Amino acid sequence: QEQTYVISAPKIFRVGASENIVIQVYGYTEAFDATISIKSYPDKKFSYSSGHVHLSSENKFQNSAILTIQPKQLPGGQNPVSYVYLEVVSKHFSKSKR
Amino acid sequence: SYQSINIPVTQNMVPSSRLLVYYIVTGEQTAELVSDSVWLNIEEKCGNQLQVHLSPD
Amino acid sequence: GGGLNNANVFHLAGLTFLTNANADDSQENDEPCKEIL
Amino acid sequence: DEELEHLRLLEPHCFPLSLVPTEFCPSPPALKDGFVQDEGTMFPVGKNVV
Amino acid sequence: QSKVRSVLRPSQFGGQPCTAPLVAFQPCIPSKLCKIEEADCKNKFRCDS
Amino acid sequence: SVAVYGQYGGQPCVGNAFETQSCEPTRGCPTEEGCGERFRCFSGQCISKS
Repeated sequence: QEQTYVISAPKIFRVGASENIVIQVYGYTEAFDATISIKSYPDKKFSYSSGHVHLSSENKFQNSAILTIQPKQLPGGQNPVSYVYLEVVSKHFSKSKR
Repeated sequence: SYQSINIPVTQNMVPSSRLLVYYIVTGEQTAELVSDSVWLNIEEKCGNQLQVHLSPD
Repeated sequence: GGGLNNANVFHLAGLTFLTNANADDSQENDEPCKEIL
Repeated sequence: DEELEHLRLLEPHCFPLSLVPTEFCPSPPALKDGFVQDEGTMFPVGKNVV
Repeated sequence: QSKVRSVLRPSQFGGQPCTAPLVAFQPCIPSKLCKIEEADCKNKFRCDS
Repeated sequence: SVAVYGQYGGQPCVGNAFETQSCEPTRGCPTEEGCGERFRCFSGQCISKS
């Protein structure tokens, strides 16, 4: 279980906030890149934001993506969106959290 | 011995702020996330610090 | 600060995290914490 | 073919990942009395600019 | 999501079996949310099962 | 592959049916998702903490 990661984020995304999301990976050596993205829930159909982050020994394999939920791109209407998918994708893993 | 957190308390911290530290250690074969956090009061100094005074005191 | 666990440390710090390192936040409720500072 | 399409969609890390974008917009048009805050060298598809 | 087909005739008397799955499954990304929630009983002891 | 199977005691094929080359991969090795809320067995299997 050498190859591991943490993505850490605010407990709640504020609508329209600029949120800074930071990733650390451990036990990699080859410089590789990931994308961190915010996607509609549950369908994951609409990306509210995405950030390419390069991770390297040069960065000590750490970076942050700055991501914002622009208020107009939420569907709004009668039901506010309550939940959203934070996603990470890399050559080595993908996970998403509500 | 590990580098201390030598940092300026930047002006965006002036409302009482918070710090969290962590590492992952891979163990023998099993990883564990280890972390700790602390509260940091930053003394409420404004950014503008607008000073207004009656000159004919 | 502090917590019963890494997960609890993150929750009480007002963070959450994605990891494969054998921890998750989900156990802990979004309770209205009210400690006095 | 369903293997390629559905599983590469669902589990992208499981396949050879062309992660760097292949296509971009031109730079955003300037406004009357206004500009873009996140000016940059490339503008991937679906990117927002403010 | 489930994909399913039908036996046009069974095998019998030692003919070749159908030899293939009658139903396949594919992982989706769902469109709706789960409306199922725990209907925790009023008074009976809830076993951990 | 075996072109012609050895038959009626004809000599079996001799040597390995495989050979291996080093490379540079285009694809990355997928990592374990750990047990999260579940108990982790030392092997890496996960079970209910109950």
